Amino acid sequence: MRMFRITACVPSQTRIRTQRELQNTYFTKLVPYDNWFREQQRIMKMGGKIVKVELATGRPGTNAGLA
Amino acid sequence: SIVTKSIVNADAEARYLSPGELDRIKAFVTGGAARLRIAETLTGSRETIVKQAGDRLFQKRPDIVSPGGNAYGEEMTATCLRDMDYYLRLVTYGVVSGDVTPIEEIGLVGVREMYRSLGTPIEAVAQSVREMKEVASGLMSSDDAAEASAYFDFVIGKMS
Amino acid sequence: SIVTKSIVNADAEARYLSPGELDRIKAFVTGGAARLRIAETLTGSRETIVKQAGDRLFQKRPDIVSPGGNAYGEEMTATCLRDMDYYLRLVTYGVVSGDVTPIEEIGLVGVREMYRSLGTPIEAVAQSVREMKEVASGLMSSDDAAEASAYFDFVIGKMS
Amino acid sequence: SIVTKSIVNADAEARYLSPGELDRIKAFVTGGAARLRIAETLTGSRETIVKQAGDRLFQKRPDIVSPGGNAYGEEMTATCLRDMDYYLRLVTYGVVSGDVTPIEEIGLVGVREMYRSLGTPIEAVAQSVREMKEVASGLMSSDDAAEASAYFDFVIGKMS
Amino acid sequence: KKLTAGNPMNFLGMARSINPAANTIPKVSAQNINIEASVPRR
Amino acid sequence: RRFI
Amino acid sequence: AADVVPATIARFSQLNAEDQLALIWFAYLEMGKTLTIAAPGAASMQLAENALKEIQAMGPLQQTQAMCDLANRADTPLCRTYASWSPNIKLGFWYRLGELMEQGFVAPIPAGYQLSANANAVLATIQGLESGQQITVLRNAVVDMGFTAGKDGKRIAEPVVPPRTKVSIEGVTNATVLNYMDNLNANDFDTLIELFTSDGALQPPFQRPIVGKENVLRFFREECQNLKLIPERGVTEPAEDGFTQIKVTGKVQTPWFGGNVGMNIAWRFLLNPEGKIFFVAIDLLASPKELLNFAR
Amino acid sequence: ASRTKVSIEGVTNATVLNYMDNLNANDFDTLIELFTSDGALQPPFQRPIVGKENVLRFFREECQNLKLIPERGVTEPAEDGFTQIKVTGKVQTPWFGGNVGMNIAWRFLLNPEGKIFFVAIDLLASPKEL
Amino acid sequence: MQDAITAVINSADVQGKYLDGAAMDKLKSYFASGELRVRAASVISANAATIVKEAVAKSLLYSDVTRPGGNMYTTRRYAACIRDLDYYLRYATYAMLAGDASILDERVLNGLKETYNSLGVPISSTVQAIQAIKEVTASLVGADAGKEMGVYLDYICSGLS
Amino acid sequence: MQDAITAVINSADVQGKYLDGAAMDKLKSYFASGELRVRAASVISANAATIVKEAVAKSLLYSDVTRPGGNMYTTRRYAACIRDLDYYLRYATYAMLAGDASILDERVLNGLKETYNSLGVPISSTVQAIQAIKEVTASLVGADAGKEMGVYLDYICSGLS
Ligand SMILES: *[C@H](C)[C@H]1/C(=C/c2[nH]c(/C=C3N=C(/C=C4\NC(=O)C(CC)=C4C)C(C)=C\3CCC(=O)O)c(CCC(=O)O)c2C)NC(=O)[C@@H]1C
Ligand SMILES: *[C@H](C)[C@H]1/C(=C/c2[nH]c(/C=C3N=C(/C=C4\NC(=O)C(CC)=C4C)C(C)=C\3CCC(=O)O)c(CCC(=O)O)c2C)NC(=O)[C@@H]1C
Ligand SMILES: *[C@H](C)[C@H]1/C(=C/c2[nH]c(/C=C3N=C(/C=C4\NC(=O)C(CC)=C4C)C(C)=C\3CCC(=O)O)c(CCC(=O)O)c2C)NC(=O)[C@@H]1C
Ligand SMILES: *[C@H](C)[C@H]1/C(=C/c2[nH]c(/C=C3N=C(/C=C4\NC(=O)C(CC)=C4C)C(C)=C\3CCC(=O)O)c(CCC(=O)O)c2C)NC(=O)[C@@H]1C
Ligand SMILES: CC1=C(/C=C/C(C)=C/C=C/C(C)=C/C=C/C=C(C)/C=C/C=C(C)/C=C/C2=C(C)C(=O)CCC2(C)C)C(C)(C)CCC1=O
Repeated sequence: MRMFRITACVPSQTRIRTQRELQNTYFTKLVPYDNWFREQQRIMKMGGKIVKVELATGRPGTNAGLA
Repeated sequence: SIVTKSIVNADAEARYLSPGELDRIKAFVTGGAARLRIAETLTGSRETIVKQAGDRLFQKRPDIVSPGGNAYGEEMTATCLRDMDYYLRLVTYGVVSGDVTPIEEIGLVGVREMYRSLGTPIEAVAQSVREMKEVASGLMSSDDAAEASAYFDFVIGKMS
Repeated sequence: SIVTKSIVNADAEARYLSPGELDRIKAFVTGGAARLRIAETLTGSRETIVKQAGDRLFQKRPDIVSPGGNAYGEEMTATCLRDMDYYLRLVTYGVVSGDVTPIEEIGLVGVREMYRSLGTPIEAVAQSVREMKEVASGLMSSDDAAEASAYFDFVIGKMS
Repeated sequence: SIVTKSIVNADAEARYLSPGELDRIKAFVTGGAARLRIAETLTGSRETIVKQAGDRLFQKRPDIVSPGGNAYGEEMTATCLRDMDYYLRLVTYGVVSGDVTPIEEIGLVGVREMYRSLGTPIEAVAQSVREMKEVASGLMSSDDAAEASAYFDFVIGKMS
Repeated sequence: KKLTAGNPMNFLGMARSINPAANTIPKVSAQNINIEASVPRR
Repeated sequence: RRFI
Repeated sequence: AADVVPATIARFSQLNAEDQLALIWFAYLEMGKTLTIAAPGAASMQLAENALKEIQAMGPLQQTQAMCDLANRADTPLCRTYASWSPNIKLGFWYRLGELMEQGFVAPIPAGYQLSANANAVLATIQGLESGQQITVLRNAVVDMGFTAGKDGKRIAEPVVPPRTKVSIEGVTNATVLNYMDNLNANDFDTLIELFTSDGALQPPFQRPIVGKENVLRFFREECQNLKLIPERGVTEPAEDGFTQIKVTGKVQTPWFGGNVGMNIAWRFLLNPEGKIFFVAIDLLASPKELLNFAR
Repeated sequence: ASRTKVSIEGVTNATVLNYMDNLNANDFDTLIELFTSDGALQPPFQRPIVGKENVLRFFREECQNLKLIPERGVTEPAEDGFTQIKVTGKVQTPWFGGNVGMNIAWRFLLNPEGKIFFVAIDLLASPKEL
Repeated sequence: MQDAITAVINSADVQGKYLDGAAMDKLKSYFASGELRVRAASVISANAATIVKEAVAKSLLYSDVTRPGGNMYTTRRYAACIRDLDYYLRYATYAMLAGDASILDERVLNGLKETYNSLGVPISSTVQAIQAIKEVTASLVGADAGKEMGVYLDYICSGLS
Repeated sequence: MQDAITAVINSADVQGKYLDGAAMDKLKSYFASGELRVRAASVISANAATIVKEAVAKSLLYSDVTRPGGNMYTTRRYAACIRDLDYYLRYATYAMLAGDASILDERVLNGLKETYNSLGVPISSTVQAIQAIKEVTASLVGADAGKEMGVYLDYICSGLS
């Protein structure tokens, strides 16, 4: 399957958390192609900044053979 | 193809192909010649198949090529026939690959959305493929028709 | 309804209704008689609203009332006018309620599934409602037409 | 404002604003003139509002301006008046926007943590805002004061 | 049985009175269409 | 198509 | 190698702006008899609704100029708005204008105009095509009108031609009424008002009487532009206090207050024993035309 | 006054005569059956009204306790089979403006079956507006 | 996201000052345009699917983009393209209603340019389709509202470069 | 959820009928009551915390429930009990505004008995507390509005009993 590798910085808005939060604040993750639109919308609504997007897996322009 | 589908099913379980996944790959590859024949018969008479299919569709749905219909007018009938040739081309892809994945990836994923935007009645597009299956079924032996029909019918079912 | 809509908005936030919401409710109840008059107008002229709008629709979309069209024949034509009657009645529900949820819950959730199952061209339904909006608008003053138009446009915008 | 709240609500359902939400927006912009009047009143009387509020608070709470009190001394008591001015400025922001959101985001999220760190008795801050509300409500009509009360109360409520 | 609301029988008279005109039988022919040259180009 |  | 549809489209492109415009109008007349009918529901005509209101609101001279601008590819906001539409919308837009031309809402082609020799032949070719081929040629005839910033231009513009008798009444020969009807059909409100007393009053159709010279004067400037009212017969008598009460009827060949080109009208003139009009009543007579009806 | 039926000179249509009797009797419910399912009514100085329910709403909202006296009416055929009747009379109660001395006219476009497909009430306003 | 009011508030708050005469003027101007924005928003929502239908037919259909080899070829990618345009129009409508493009920065132009460059979606064709949306909308909402919608649709276009 | 208006609409819809004169009478009756409901709702919301405080004082405090081993004992359970009373009052205010109790059957009573019976919450004591809330709010909003709020608080109590 095609996959994106995305970097995002998601701040905290309505609370001052006391545990360590760096892991869920600035992170890089693999997102399946079929989840990126939804996932990108969710991060945007949570105030997150999408800092980097890459097509980690797959090729641009494929018509057949997406797995 | 049938090979990619088998591999995906096996990789989902982090395991090697089971006996059945291997049997069907072996059976499919040995049958490659018959599939390539059907693909060739469909490709050869594609012009005949679509135009004969279009005329039968219009006798079934005269509204679509009458004022107000989506395919009304020469250029629109030509586009409608153009689409029938698309879905014939994808049916040949399905036959040779032994898998309906190429058909879905190219011409059935989001088709309902695309034809909604364009205003085409998709059930009439299903009927068009029902006509091409009939016309194509007459150009081949009964067994070449039974395998070809399976991929036509998958298109018919996905477009309802 | 405007009252239910604001209550569910307030409950979703586990709060009492805000002053802005309470003022909107106060205005709606105090302008109540004006809305009911518009609904009375639509209700009383429902026969002519549907007939004229239906007459216009088939002129605008003759294919739907031609062989192979979904509304071909007097009986299918009757069901199409029935459906238009359904949607007009819903518009009057929206008018008196000051909210579209009565329209949405009765006749827009799953409308695409229903009409694709029946084979009805949904965009022509959007056209039929559109036609009813002109006929209705021409039976009342501009300010009254604007209040009813919002609900006509909501139905049109959802099916289309 | 209620504009952002409506859009955020509409964007959660990936939909356009419904007629009811648009009507609420239209009412909100019409009442804008009244909102601006109140905010101008508070802004024009801010120096007297804070000064009198401070006197009222200190009589009620001599401990805070006594030795050992957080606001003890001229330098600390002036800083305490500055905080009262901050929250008056925030209440003005809430007035013009018709919502408490600017107040929450600038001055009430983590407010307890900050003042606890500074050794400021939060209940005495809550009292100061009550004093400002009393003085401010005396400079405007009953309706205008009732309008502005929601924002004064919101600050008090979040400081318990 | 007495007709009830929503029954399409209630609108048969309206349908007959409107008497919508069907399109004429089309005379289009697939065999005489050159698909490549007829599809619009934009 | 008849509904009767 | 017939290839009729594109070859026919080629011939249309060669016709001059005037012939192209004349052709499509005469094609509109054949629609439903030798040409295909329209299906405006298959176009997103709401895109052209605003442009169609502007044309209706125009004067007769401006309307014809607007359509000549379309055929001449002149650079005007309407032509720019036209060029942004889709082919079906364009054809449906022209269809609406043809419908309104027949309905009299928009100015007609020059009186007694005749289609040129070349244009008539191209029309006949279209007439012989199948329905689907006709709409395709018709779509392409208008697809290129309006203004597009690029490769476009017409050799010859086709300007509209630059362009009042006494009205006969059966049984009525009162000059006061004669001046009014002629003045009314002439849109000479500056003169028509001088037949109404300073304390006169007029009753428009579906309206209460309006009392006042300035009010009646303003009404003419507003709701009677380019309006043609024909009286056919009437009768004159004195009624009361020397006032003369004339009841002349007729027909209106122009849409008016929801009326059609063929709606009958009536006037009840009430004028002074010594001259001009003190009151007048106008009432469009209802008939199978009931498209001016409101609800409550 | 109530114990006499309405009389109109030159006209004998039952639908009109029943209309004139029911209208005065004030029984709007009996009155509206005379109107066709498509029937309309034009109040003086106003556009027509379509729909029985809407026509009634005008009657019960604007036509309360009024007395009209038909005086002399004429009948003639109308196209498509409609029978056009014209009736001239006078008002008694104040009505859309004008008291007693106004002249009313009732143009009836009767449906062959007999129902009132259209009726127009016009006040021939006297030189005094009232 | 911030609307026109919250934008004016934030400008004063960052400097820690009350709303002065100039800030009140900006608030007044936004209030006076409110009825026109809500009018245009109602029109767009009623014709939103039609707007995208006609913008696509005008800018993308019957071209290399939709033929084999074009990025909009395949029903899968055609539908993906139709969705994007549908979201562009709706978010441009929010921005017009709010009178501020911040929602476009946060919920449209936040990773979108880099997603498009990863998948090979042609920006040039996307900008033309959006521009066609701007032309189609102006024909529906008039000129004063259509210019306002064009401001924010242009913001998206330049955001994608 | 259904309010007074949608109760009229639903009764017409299930028969497939437009709203007739009698239905418009019902809508008018509710519109005439709108001002009373709105004013009462604002007074209750501004006094909600104090309404519950006085209801608790006269109905729950200094009894077995607050002594150690009692269901209201421990700060968490006391706080939960106040929160529950806040909920009942807030949903009664919704119901009073809507003029319809259906919200109570849907968003309050659904599974409430099962919840309390599994936790050991005393049903009689909560009913006595709600009745105290009914008495207190009546003395704040008047007899007419107090009796209207009494219907929907009594509706909750009858649901729990
Ligand atoms: C204080 C000396 C300065 C300052 C601080 C400041 N920080 C933030 C936000 C965050 N801080 C962190 C840091 C950490 N999170 C962890 O889990 C750990 C590892 C143990 C660290 C060091 C993070 C992750 C954030 C963002 C998420 C969050 O807050 O939970 C802010 C707020 C930023 C904003 O605009 O929201 C501030 C103000 N700011 C100054 O000016 C001081 C010099
Ligand atoms: C014919 C049986 C029916 C019909 C067809 C019809 N289609 C269009 C327009 C388009 N059809 C497509 C389809 C595809 N493109 C793809 O890449 C794939 C997968 C290979 C498919 C299936 C597209 C993209 C278009 C848009 C035009 C373009 O090529 O860019 C039309 C024309 C509609 C119009 O108004 O332009 C028609 C007529 N119509 C019917 O009524 C039949 C049921
Ligand atoms: C249409 C005008 C053009 C076009 C579009 C196209 N886009 C994709 C794929 C994606 N588009 C997005 C877009 C967004 N994500 C967001 O958060 C926002 C804000 C609302 C937008 C607009 C995303 C995330 C994707 C990838 C994920 C997904 O599509 O679900 C494609 C598909 C490409 C592919 O290889 O499948 C296409 C075709 N393409 C054109 O040629 C037009 C010019
Ligand atoms: C004394 C330092 C402060 C003070 C006390 C005070 N408390 C009450 C009333 C109650 N206190 C409680 C407390 C608890 N219940 C628990 O379960 C726990 C943990 C085990 C605690 C701490 C309760 C439940 C009550 C309500 C009465 C009851 O017990 O039934 C009062 C009386 C208030 C009144 O008006 O009745 C007082 C005076 N008051 C002060 O001013 C001191 C700061
Ligand atoms: C079926 C179908 C449809 C198709 C619908 C169709 C086929 C629609 C076609 C409609 C047609 C044929 C419209 C033509 C209109 C022509 C006009 C108004 C010309 C006016 C000329 C003027 C004013 C010139 C006057 C002149 C002046 C001034 C001069 O001075 C002298 C010269 C001249 C006389 C020229 C749709 C597209 C709707 C949807 C799809 C679908 O299925």
